[PDB]
Amino acid sequence: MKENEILRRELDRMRVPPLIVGTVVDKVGERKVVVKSSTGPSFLVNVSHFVNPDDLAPGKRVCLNQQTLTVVDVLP
Amino acid sequence: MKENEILRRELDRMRVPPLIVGTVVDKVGERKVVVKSSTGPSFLVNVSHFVNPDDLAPGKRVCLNQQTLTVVDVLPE
Amino acid sequence: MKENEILRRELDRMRVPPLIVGTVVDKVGERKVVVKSSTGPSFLVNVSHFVNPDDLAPGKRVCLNQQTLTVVDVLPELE
Amino acid sequence: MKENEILRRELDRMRVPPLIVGTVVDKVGERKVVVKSSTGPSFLVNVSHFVNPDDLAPGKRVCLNQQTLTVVDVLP
Amino acid sequence: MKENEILRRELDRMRVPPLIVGTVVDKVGERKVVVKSSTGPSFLVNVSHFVNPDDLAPGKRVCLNQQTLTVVDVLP
Amino acid sequence: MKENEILRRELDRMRVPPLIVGTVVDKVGERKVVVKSSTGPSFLVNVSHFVNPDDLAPGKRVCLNQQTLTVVDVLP
Repeated sequence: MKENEILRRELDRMRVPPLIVGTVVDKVGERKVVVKSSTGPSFLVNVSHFVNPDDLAPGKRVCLNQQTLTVVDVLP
Repeated sequence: MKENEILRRELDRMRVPPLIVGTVVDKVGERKVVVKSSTGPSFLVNVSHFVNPDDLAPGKRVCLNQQTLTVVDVLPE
Repeated sequence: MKENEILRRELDRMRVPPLIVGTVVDKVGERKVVVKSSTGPSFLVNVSHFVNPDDLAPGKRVCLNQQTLTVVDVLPELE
Repeated sequence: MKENEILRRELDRMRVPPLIVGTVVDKVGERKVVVKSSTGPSFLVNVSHFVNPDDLAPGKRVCLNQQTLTVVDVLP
Repeated sequence: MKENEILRRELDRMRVPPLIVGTVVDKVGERKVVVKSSTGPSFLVNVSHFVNPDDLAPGKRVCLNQQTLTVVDVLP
Repeated sequence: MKENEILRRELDRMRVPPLIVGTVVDKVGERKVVVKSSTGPSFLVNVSHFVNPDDLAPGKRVCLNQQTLTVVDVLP
C-alpha cells in the first residue's frame, strides 16, 4: 500500500525529538560559546564541527542538542 | 493490511490529549517552526500534516505533542 | 471503624498523588478542554468520564491528575 | 504480628522533615484542602489525621509531605 | 608523591557535594526551622546537632544539605 | 608514575562542556564562594585551582561543573 509509506513518512517527521532553541551570549573559545537556553539557565557549550563558529555572534539564535546542549544549528 | 491500521493507530496516538499549548514564533521551513511552549522553553519542531502551514503565523496558538512537541493542531482563535 | 482500618485509610490518603489545580480556558471538543495550569503552562486535556462536561465553563477551577493532566474533578464555587 | 505498629511507623516516616511550606486557600471537603505551595502551583491535597481541620483556614501556613503534599502539620 | 598529592587534593576538593544556601524565616522547634530556599519554596527542616540553633535568626543565611535540606551551617 | 596523567585527565573532565553559568554572590573562604546558579538556587561551592580567587568578586560570572557545581572557570 502506497498509503502506508505516506503515513510512515508523516509519523517519522512527528517522532523525531525536537531541538531546544537558545541565544548566543558570547563566544569564549574557538569552539565554545555561552548560550542562554530558552529553558532558563545559561551554559558554556561546545559548537558541533558542522557549525561554523564565525556564523555565531551575541544575539544569534541557535539549536542545541538535548544532551550536551551542543550548538548544532543556527536559526535565521 | 494490519500495517495500515497500525500506522493510523500510531498517528492518532500522537494527537490525542494531553497536548501542550504553545505559540508560533516563526516558520523556518515549509514544515518546521520555532514554537514558544507554554511550558517555558522554545523549540524547533516539525509541523505535522494535520496542520496547514499557512495557518502558522507568529503569534498563532498551537497544540504540541507531549513527547516531541510536533505541531498537531492550531487552536480556535 | 477499626483502628487498623483507620490506619490503612490514612496511609492510602497520605500516599495518593495530589491533583494540580488549574483554570478552564475553554472546552474545545466533546470531552476536551484547554486548561491553564497553576504550575504555569496551558494544556488541551481530556475530561474524565466521571466529571460532568457541563460543569466546565471558562474560569471554572478544576483538578488535574498529575500523570495525564486529565480533568478528574471540579472545585466548588461561592454560595 | 505488628501490623498496627508497622502502619503507625510508616505514617510517622511521612511527617519527618524536610516538609514543604504552603498556604491554605480553602477547605473543600472533610479532609481535603486547596493549598498554594511555596513551590508555585496550587494543589488539591488530603489533610492527614495528624492535623485538626479546625486549625485549617484560608491563609493558614501548613507543612506538606515532600512527595504527595499531604498536609501533615500547621505552622504558628 | 608530592606532585600527585597536589592533584589528588584538588580532585578531592572539586568532588565534595555542594550545599544549598537559604535564608532563615523562623525557628519553629528546638531544632526545627523554616528556611526560604534559593531553590524557590520554603521548607521546614531539621537543624543538625552540630549547629547551635541559637545562631539561627530570621534573615540569617544557612547552608542546607542537598538531600534533607538539613541546616548544617549558618553563614557568618 | 603516570598516575599523575590519569589524575590530570580526571581534573580536565570536570571542566569540559556543558558547564553551568552562575554569578558569584560572595566569597566565603579563600576557596569557597556562594554562587547563584543560572538554574535558580544559590550554592556554597568550592573554587578549583583552575581559578584565581582574586578574580572572584560579587557579580563575576563563573562556569560550574554540572555534577558538583565547583567553579572551574571565570567568564571575562
